[PDB]
Formats: sequence, C-alpha cells, structure tokens
Amino acid sequence: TQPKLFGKWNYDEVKIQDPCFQNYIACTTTKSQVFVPHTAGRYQVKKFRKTQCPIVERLIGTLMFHGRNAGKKALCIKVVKNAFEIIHLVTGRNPLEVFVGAVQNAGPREDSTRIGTAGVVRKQAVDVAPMRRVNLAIYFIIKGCRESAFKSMRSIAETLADEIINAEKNNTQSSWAIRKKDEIEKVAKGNR
Amino acid sequence: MSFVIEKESDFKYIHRILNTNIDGKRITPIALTGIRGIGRRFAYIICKVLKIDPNARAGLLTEDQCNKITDLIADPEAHGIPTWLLNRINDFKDGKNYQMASNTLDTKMREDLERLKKIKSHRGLRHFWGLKVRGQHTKTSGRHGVVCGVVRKN
Amino acid sequence: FTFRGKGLEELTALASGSNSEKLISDELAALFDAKTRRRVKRGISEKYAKFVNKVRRSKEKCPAGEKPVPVKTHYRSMIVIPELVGGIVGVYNGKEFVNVEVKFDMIGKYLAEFAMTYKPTTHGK
Amino acid sequence: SFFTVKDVAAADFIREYASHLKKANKLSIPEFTQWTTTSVARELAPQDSDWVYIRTAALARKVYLKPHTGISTLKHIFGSNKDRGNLRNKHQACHGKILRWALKSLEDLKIIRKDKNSATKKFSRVITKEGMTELNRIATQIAIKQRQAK
Amino acid sequence: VKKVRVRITLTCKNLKSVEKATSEIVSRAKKTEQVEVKGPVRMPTKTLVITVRKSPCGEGSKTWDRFEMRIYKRIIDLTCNVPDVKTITNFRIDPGVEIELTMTA
Amino acid sequence: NTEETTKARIMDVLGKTGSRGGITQVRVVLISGKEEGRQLIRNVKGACRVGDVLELMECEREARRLR
Amino acid sequence: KKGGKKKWTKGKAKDKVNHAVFIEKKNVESIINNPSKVGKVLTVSTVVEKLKVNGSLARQLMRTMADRKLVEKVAKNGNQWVYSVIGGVKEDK
Amino acid sequence: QQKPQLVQTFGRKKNAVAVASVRPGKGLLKVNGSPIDMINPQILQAKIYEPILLLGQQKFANLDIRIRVRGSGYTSQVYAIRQALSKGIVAYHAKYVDENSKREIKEQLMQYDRSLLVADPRRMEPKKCGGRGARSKMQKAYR
RNA sequence: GCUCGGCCGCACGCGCGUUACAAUGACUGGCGCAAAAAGUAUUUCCUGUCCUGGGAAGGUACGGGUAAUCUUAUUAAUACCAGUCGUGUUAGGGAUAGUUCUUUGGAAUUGUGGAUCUUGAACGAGGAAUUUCUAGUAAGUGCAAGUCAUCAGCUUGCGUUGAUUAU
Ligand SMILES: [Mg+2]
Ligand SMILES: [Mg+2]
Ligand SMILES: [Mg+2]
Ligand SMILES: [Mg+2]
Ligand SMILES: [Mg+2]
Ligand SMILES: [Mg+2]
Ligand SMILES: [Mg+2]
Ligand SMILES: [Mg+2]
Ligand SMILES: [Mg+2]
Ligand SMILES: [Mg+2]
Ligand SMILES: [Mg+2]
Repeated sequence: TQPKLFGKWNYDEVKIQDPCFQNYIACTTTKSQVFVPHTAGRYQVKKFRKTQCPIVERLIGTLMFHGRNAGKKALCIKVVKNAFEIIHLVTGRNPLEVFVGAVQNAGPREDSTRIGTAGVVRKQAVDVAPMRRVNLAIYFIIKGCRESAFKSMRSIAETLADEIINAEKNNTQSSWAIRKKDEIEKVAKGNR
Repeated sequence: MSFVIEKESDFKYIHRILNTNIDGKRITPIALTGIRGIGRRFAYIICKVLKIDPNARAGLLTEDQCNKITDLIADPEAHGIPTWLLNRINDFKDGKNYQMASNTLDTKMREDLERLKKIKSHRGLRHFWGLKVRGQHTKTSGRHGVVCGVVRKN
Repeated sequence: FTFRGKGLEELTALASGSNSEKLISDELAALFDAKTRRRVKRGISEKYAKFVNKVRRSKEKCPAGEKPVPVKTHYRSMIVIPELVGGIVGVYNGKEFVNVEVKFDMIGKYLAEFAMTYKPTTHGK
Repeated sequence: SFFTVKDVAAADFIREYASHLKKANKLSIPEFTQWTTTSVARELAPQDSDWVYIRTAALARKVYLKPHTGISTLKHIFGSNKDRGNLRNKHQACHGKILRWALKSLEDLKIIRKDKNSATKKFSRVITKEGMTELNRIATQIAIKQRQAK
Repeated sequence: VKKVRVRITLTCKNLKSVEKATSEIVSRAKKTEQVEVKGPVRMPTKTLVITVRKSPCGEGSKTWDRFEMRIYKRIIDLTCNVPDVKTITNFRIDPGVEIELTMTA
Repeated sequence: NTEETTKARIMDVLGKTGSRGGITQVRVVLISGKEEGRQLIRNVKGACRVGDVLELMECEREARRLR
Repeated sequence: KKGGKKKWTKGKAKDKVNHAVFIEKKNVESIINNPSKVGKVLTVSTVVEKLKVNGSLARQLMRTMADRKLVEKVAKNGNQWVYSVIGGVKEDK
Repeated sequence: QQKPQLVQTFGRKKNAVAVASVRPGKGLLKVNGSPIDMINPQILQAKIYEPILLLGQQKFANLDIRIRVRGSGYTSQVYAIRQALSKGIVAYHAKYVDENSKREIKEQLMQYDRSLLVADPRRMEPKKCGGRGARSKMQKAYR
C-alpha cells in the first residue's frame, strides 16, 4: 500500500505539469514516497545528487540554517510537519500539492551577472537554471519565515505555513519570497 | 484560571510594597522580583510560607497578603526560613540575621563601604576609587568606565 | 553616639578566657568567616604569637600621650586579633613598612588588607 | 494477558505510580523538601509540588531495571547540565539528600532491598518479590488501558 | 597426573618480536604430549600518545609532533607440569619482551 | 503580469563564460506556442545538464562568444 | 509607563497591543463558545491575534474548549498548538 | 551438540551497532529489550517500520525478531536497528528458505532504500593541530 | 638561598577567543543512546557500594584495580514527551557587588576553585573592513588528555546531532 507523508498525505496526490521541474524534484519517485523526511541520505556527493532528495528533506535542511539556534534536523522535521497540518487546515489541500506549487513559483527565471570592468559595475541578461531555480525558491521561502518569525509569538510552523500558501498564489504582497522573485527579474530585466 | 468577576475593581493593577516597590500585573512570585531584595526563587519561597497561589496572577492578593510579605521580610526567620536563604547573615559582629529590604539594603551597603572607607582596606579603598575588586584584570576590562561596583536598576 | 561591633571587652574575656591558650580561642572561632576559621582550625604559626606580645608591650608602656611604639612585621597573612586593636603596627608591603592604627573594625580581616602593595595608576601622555 | 514495565513508556508509568503513592500516602514528604531546594544547582525551584513522589516514583522504575545502581550514580543518571555563565556548560551531579531518602522509603515500603551478597556493591538497592509485583500491576493496568484505546 | 594451568603473558613495545614468541610458543607447545594450549589470545593494543610542540622556542607557526608507542599484550594458557613449561620457554626471544607466568591447578 | 514565457530546452552545453567562471553558455531548442524549433544560444547561470527545460522571458536574444 | 533604556529609536512605531491576563464573568462563557471567531486553525498565536489574550491564558481557553468537546487537537509541541474547531467554522454573528 | 533455528544479523551506522536475532514465531519486535513503540525519537520510529511495511505484515507475522542496540546516537542507532531488521529478514530466507525468496526481498529493499542492507560507510574525521577543529583554523589577520 | 612584593598595575590603541541579544527560545520535570582518552610504594592514583549534610562537601562503614579483568560496557550534552512563562532589555543575558558555607595549600586577603540568597550592567543581531570553510566537512553539542596542590574562558584529541551552495 501507498506510504502517505507524515502518515496522512498521499504523494500521488500531485503531479508535475511543467516539464522543467520533472527531474528536478522528488514527489515523482517510488523511492521518494517517504513517511519521514529524515533519510540521513548521502546526497550532495556526486555533482547533482541533490536532485534525488525528497523535496521536503530539502526544506527541512534549508530550514535549520541559522547558526547557534540551528544544526538539529530532529526539531526541524517538526516545524515542517506542524506547518503542513496548518496549511491543510486552511486550504485543506494535499499540502505537498501546495508546497510544490510554491517551489515552482518562488524560483526567479532571470538574474543579472555582475561583470565589472575597471571600476564600472555592468550586468547582463542571464537565464536561471532549473536546479538553481528550485534551490533559490526554497532558500527564499524559508529565508523570509525567519524575517517576521523573530521577536514574534508567531511560530515558524506558522510563519512558514503562511508563507508556502501565498508563495503558491504569487501574492506579491504576502511573500518576502516572491517579492525578490519579482524584483530580481525586474532589476535583472533592467540590467539586461 | 483568570475568571475575574468585577473587572476594574475586583483587581488591583498596582500594589504598594516596601516604599517605592510598585508591582506589575502578570504573575505573583515574579512580580515580587522588582523588590530590591527578592528574586526569581525567593518569591517562590514566600508563596509557600503564606500558602499564597503562585501560578495565580499578580495583585489578586489583598493588603493582608501585602502585609504578610512586609513583615515576612522584617523577621523572616520567625516564619521559619533556614538561616541560609537570607541575603544578609551575621552583620557588624553582633546583629544576628536580616533579609536585605528594598530600602534597608541600599543603606546597609552605604554603611559597609563606609565601614571600609574609614578602615582603608584594599578592597575598601578599591570601591572608593571606583574599580572592580576581585575581577583584577584592568588592561582590557571595562573601559570607558562601564558599570563599576554595586548595581542599581533604573 | 557610636558603638562597636560585638563589645570590645566581651572579646578580651572571650579571647583571654579561662583557656587563653592558642591566640584564637575556639570562642573567637564562632565569630570569623569560613576562610579564617579554616586557617586557625588548620595550622596557625607560633611566630604569630610572639608578634602578638610585641604589640602588648607597645600598648601599655606607652603613656596616655597616645604615642605607640610601632611594631614591624612581614606577617601580612595575620588576621587581626581582638587584643590587637589600638596598636600601630608597621607592615611591610614591598618597599617599606606601613604604619596602621588598628581600629575595632579591622578584626577578622587580614592584616595585609591595609598595607597597600602597589600604587594604583594616575595618568597622562 | 499480562505486561511488564518494559512494555510501557515509563514517562507514562511514573505518571501513574506517582499517584499510587499519593492516595496511599505511604510516605512522608521530608523537611528540607517542601523547604524549596531544587535538585543539584539550577535556577528555579521545581514547579509541580509532588516532585517528591515523581522522583521516587521513577526511582523505582530505575531500580527495577538497573539493580545495584548506586546513590552517586543515580545522582548522575538523572541527567543535568549547568549554565555556569561565561564558562561553558559542564555536566552536573544531583542531590544526595532527597535521593538517599527515597531509597530508604522505598525499602520501608518493601519494594527496595539491600543486597548483602555481591561483595562489590554490598547494600545496593534491588527490587523485591513483593516490591516488583506491585509494579507490573500498575504497568499491566496501564498496558491494558492502552490496548483499550480502541 | 599433577596438572598445572600455566598463564603465559607477553607484553612488548613492538609487534615484530612479540608475534614471534607467541607464534613459536604455541608451535612448540602443541608438539609436546603433556600439552594442552588455549589459543594465543591478543588483548587490545594499548597506545600511549604524546603530542609535542616541535620547535624549542615558541616561534613560527604551530607545529605538532604526534609520537606513539604501541604495546601489544598476548596471552597464552597451558595445561602442563612444572618442567613442561621450562621446556617450552627455551627459545631465543628478542630483547624488550616481558614474559610473566602464573601457575594454578 | 502578462508575460510571453516560451519554454525551451537545452540542445548542447557549449562552454563556460564570464570570468566569474560560473556562467554557462548553451544552445537551445524551443517548444512553445509562438514559434517552436527556433534555436538560440543563451547564457545560463547555475546547475544545467543536456536536455533540461528553461523558461525564456525574451526570445529575442542569443549573445555569444567562444574564445 | 516606559523607562526602558536606548530602545526607542528610528524605525517601527508599533504600539504593542495590550493583551490582558483577566476575563470578566460577563464575557467568560460567551467567548469560550465562540471558537469560529479566530480563523479556521487555532494556535497559541491565532488565539492572541483575535482576542488580545496572551498564550498562557489562551491555552486554558483552548484546553477549556478542548474539554467542552468543542475543539480537537491536531498536534501539540513546545509552542506549536494546532487545534481544529469540530464541525467547521460556521459562526458569523 | 545443539543447533537452534536462528539467524544472526547486524546493522551499523557511525558506531551504531544492531544485534538482530531472528527465530520463527508470531511476530515479536524487541529492541534492546522492549517494543518498537518506545524508541526515543517517536519520530524516527517510522524509519524502522519502513522495512516491515515495505515487505508486508506477512513475513513479520510469522517470525519473532529480537534486537539489541547500543550504538552511538539516538538517530544512528535507529538506522542500525533498521539495517539489522532488513538484513535479518533477508538472512533468514537464505539458510531457512528458498534462495530465490531471498533475492526477492533483497531487491525489494534495495529498490526502496540501500541503508537497510548497505552500510553507511562514513565515520567521523579526526581533527588537526592546524586549528580549532577538523578542518577549521585559528583566524588569520593579514592587512 | 630566605622573607615579602611583581609580572594580573590603568586614560587608552591592537589580536586570538568565551557568553549573548531569546520562542527554530528560557525554566521545571521525564527519558537505559556515545567516543576517546587516562589511573597508586602504606590511606598518598581512578574511585564503585554505603552513611551524614539543603548544599558544595564530608565520613571512613563495605570494596575492586598498579587493568579488555576495577572506576565501565556505564554518569555526556545537543535531541525527544509533558508542563510553566508569553514579547514584556521581562531576564533572554548574565558582567559588577554583598554578607554566609565549603574544599586545595604553611599562606589565598591584590576574590585559587566550588555552594547559597540577593544585586542584575552593555546587548535588541553589530559601520569601513575582514577569517576560515565543500561532507559525517561548516555549525552546535558535550567528554577527555596536557598544564595541575588547587585554577580553564587556551591547546591536543573524542564522539553525538547534522545542512545551504558549489564540483
Ligand atoms: Mg532538562
Ligand atoms: Mg525547547
Ligand atoms: Mg567521597
Ligand atoms: Mg573516569
Ligand atoms: Mg517566568
Ligand atoms: Mg547566580
Ligand atoms: Mg573577600
Ligand atoms: Mg568567580
Ligand atoms: Mg567546543
Ligand atoms: Mg586531574
Ligand atoms: Mg584538566
């Protein structure tokens, strides 16, 4: 039988419509269908292993990233589970089919390469890769959570939850994530 | 819980204790901490002596509860409290025990440094000039005259 | 209208009590801080006793003309004894001897606590 | 059927035995106890008032598993870290007063026993026939209640 | 038959030599008729570590010498009489190789 | 926000450029509504293999160099 | 009311909503029965969000409702309390 | 002479050592002498059941598997307790069943996860006097 | 050689670091997970069991080891479950300081270290700059060993938890 996520979230409840992300994500594999986002896997070894990482394992990783406070996946797996419960209680959708969308949206499609010649700082038009795109997307999403999450009674599992939602919506006023997603392209569309 | 009945009056936002000790409305033990003499754990002790509710908010205690504390501090040893939980123990070669009050404490010190100012002991002289006594290292330590000795909140 | 710690006399009877043997009778013991009690209850020296008597003669022989004979010592480790009050002992610090008038307050405290061992810093450049 | 403590998360069991000693109040909360004195060297005094019962409560669970364990060891085995402030945290030993009492009391209760055989730890505490039976009952009672959560 | 359980202990600063005694002690004991030998057992190799700051005067970067002295202890058990042992100990064992013996019944 | 995101995939990974030694130059093939098939030589940044798919927000480009 | 040191300073002028630690008997019941007021999901935060009630207080209000078979717990951790108002939030005054 | 009907399989992960004994019975799961339901990280508990489910209540129901683990860290042990199960279920079928049934389960697990049969090679890496840690070093002011 | 001072003296200027600004947290309680090191001539070294103290620490009541045999196959801490606090320089943080008690040492006063109750400062994530760092690696987290009578915020090692980005 099908191993649901956290015990209650069918993986086959999602599909990657765009071809871009098809190989640069995890929902799709048999091996990916995990109960727990903890694999102590050995990704990050070859030069593209990162791929085969169950999308959420990646989220958890990028999540335990602030110095002193972090470095302990144990907990982070939690902050992500609660956040999924919370995302569900609002749109009652398969929260992976949410987080997933968000991942696809929050990734800038264009960036500018700083190429300076003798003091002058010029830039060019650059198209952002897929692996890079997803990486940026998650990094971004989480990046923001902490932003508000600080001296706030709002919790990461809440901040994050509230983020993954709007990040899927493209709501440019409710996602520190998509703000840059747009600006980076905009500024980049200027330098180009 | 916090199932108050007569809001604005069935409660007292600020209580008066030992002179300038005004109290905050949150939790009782902790509220006590503002008193220059009681702290994190001493407050908790107090509530076990006066059988007063700890978990319960602050200010849900009448003047009886207030005096229970003013005198509890005047001769603490009387209600019990082992000699070793007190702030002051065996003073000036005679005075047995006390419990450094918000105002008592302030002057007790003014008298001991005075006790030493006249004596002219190293540790004594140190306080006068204004320099750590035990913390010894002066090279890098507290520069731009940071907080010397004896500290008062403001 | 000023008084003294625990009664300067009670102690002269407390120290020179029935058994005025060891400079610090177990009586005075109850009075001192743990560190001091530690030392005496541990192993205090005898030299500290002949130094004692040296102040003794200085306190009496001197007329009420309040001119005490300064007693010199390196025993900066000595903890002022009750009967040691009133005399002016010269204590070495590093350079010379320091003359200090012993007040009732400096008892139980180390005799060294008054012989400044270094001149703190003045400044300019 | 039947179940032993090894079949019940004791974090759950102690929450049970702590009380079996309450209703029965076979004990007698010593003096220094209520007298506020958190275990070891920490910040605030415990919060739950029956900590006295809980401590022993588990102490039984501990001895039922590690027979012959000692005072200074349980003292460690409880698990404590110390914020010395600037100096990093060092591991800390517990309190020998509350601890040694609890063993004496559990012995008066006919649950603990002082072995006078093993020449290594002569007089270490161990479960007793009557003593350990009492435990499995609490355990099985809890065990059966867990299986009862249809 | 006055059987005495003999304990052969061998401790040595280097493996080269201690392995020869061990290897040959057994080689020799198996070949006697009044003999019963418990295989040569190798205790855990103890290592004494000494880390030292190279240079004498504390100048130049940090240089550390990690010096080691390994001590291998091998233990052999024997079923024999008192003469039997002195018969098998008649080797030509290297220097610095301590051999201790325990006799029980 | 009405963009003309034509999806194109990687035909051949040319070389690396921008002395920032991190940018990659790639030959593309398109698959979208507008045209399709048209081949371009665009400049990527980031992890990219042969055959991936990249959303170009401007088909009128194709800077290039190979020395 | 404010004696704090070198804290004021260019930036946010956000008045800290005055949460309360007391609830009058005139509102006690009325509020407990009205869970559908604090959004669909109820966490230590949301509760404070709509009612000006600090977590510590909010919890009891949660456990209370949890007790009155009115609310169900989703997950309970350190500071993460996930509660669902049984039946569905269908209260609009 | 004797000869119990038993299998001895082990799992390991950065010092974590899993002693797994498999004898035929009615589906017992002992870990250090207790039921899986009580492992420390209530979370990772699932990790251990992954093999069980991945195969089917079938194989688990027929046998009694007792494991003892005294590895290093909470997480690691779990990985070994995991690896022992997987190795044992397979190890059982080798000498006590058709060598073909073993191949089925082996690929079965291998396909889902290698950490059940393979051994997480990496260990810790020793420090160096070059600095404060294994690869970090004392600051270096240049200017 | 001896007695007593000093190298720690303070307006300040540099350089390693330690702790932290807190709810991805603090405090109370519960929870058999580790590695590597060490250890005596009689009591003098590791110290288990037991007794006494609120506590640090005592006693000598019963004991093993000059070591895969004894301190130990365990006494780590982060982590995990429960509970209290609930944005509040609050105490997060713990500097400074005041009696008391305890251990090392003839001696600690220019606080050896440790315990207790108070006191409770800057700090609200840090300018110009600038250092290491690609995997069981960074980081966090404790444990050892050197020094050592007593003193680690240093050093040399050890393990647990464990990732972003590159190739
Ligand atoms: Mg704890
Ligand atoms: Mg926590
Ligand atoms: Mg002892
Ligand atoms: Mg040891
Ligand atoms: Mg509090
Ligand atoms: Mg303190
Ligand atoms: Mg002093
Ligand atoms: Mg100190
Ligand atoms: Mg460290
Ligand atoms: Mg030592
Ligand atoms: Mg040391």
